Amino acid sequence: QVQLVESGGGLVQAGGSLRLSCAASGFPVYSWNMWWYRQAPGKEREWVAAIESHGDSTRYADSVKGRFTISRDNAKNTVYLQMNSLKPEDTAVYYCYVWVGHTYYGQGTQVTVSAGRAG
Amino acid sequence: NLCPFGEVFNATRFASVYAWNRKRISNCVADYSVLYNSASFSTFKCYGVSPTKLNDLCFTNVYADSFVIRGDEVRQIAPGQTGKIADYNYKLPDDFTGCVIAWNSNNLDSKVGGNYNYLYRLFRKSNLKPFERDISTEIYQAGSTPCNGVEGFNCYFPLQSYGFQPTNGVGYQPYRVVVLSFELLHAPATVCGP
Ligand SMILES: *[C@@H]1O[C@H](CO)[C@@H](O)[C@H](O)[C@H]1NC(C)=O
Repeated sequence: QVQLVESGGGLVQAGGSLRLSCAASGFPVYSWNMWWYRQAPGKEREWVAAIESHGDSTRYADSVKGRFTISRDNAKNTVYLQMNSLKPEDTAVYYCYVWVGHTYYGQGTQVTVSAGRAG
Repeated sequence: NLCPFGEVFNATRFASVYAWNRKRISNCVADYSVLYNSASFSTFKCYGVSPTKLNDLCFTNVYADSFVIRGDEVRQIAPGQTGKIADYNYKLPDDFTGCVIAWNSNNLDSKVGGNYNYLYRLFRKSNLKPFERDISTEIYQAGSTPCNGVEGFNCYFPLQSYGFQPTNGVGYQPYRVVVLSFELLHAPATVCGP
């Protein structure tokens, strides 16, 4: 019934941007708190951002404050994480979490940030 | 024959605020000054009674209500307050006689990836009366169309999860709260200070 399907990750150069997508099925995203987390290999899951149910109030970890923006597309039943000014240390798998009686988890989407010259 | 306040303050798990717990304290001796003077309590505010005189008083019953909210909501646990917590979860009367005690519990109640066990009620048809407790999970009718027990358009499950996570800013960290109320009845006063 309920599921969260992520997309929009991929490879991007330092200073660039990506828009992660968290598409829900089985409930309206506007009705529930949502959290974004990320995990880099060998590190613990790190909270990144959150948006409150039934409103637009958002909050962000200090590491991404000002660069990451949550927004909702209620017509698409989707929550986005816009990520600007990406740094190599933003590389990680990114997850969206929603509690609907119990917690549901997106499958994760890889973000890899590169720096240097290709030639 | 000491009052068992330890079971309240030192419980492993606290209740969700919408399902707040109450312990009845009776026929025992309590040292309120020991609690009031503990620096581990960052909130310790009494109403209609002086915290330093509590050891001088007897009461028929003492009630200890305990729950968890987030840091920015501790201010709602006071007479006269409004807001989601005061309106819909736990309500103190305008003429409250008792004390509100709170302390940051981030180290106990948050978890990596979130602790989703602590809930709050977001919607209710009306405000709670003082000390009323509502644990129902009926679908809330936000609009004109009745819900018939099913979530839908303007038809909301009434609770949300705090999802307490350890790197939250302090206003979004969990706080444990104990509300003491002092009741004097015609029946004899069995709860005294030392
Ligand atoms: C709770 O536990 C601490 C440490 O074990 C103890 O000092 C205290 O007296 C206990 N009771 C209360 C009411 O804090």
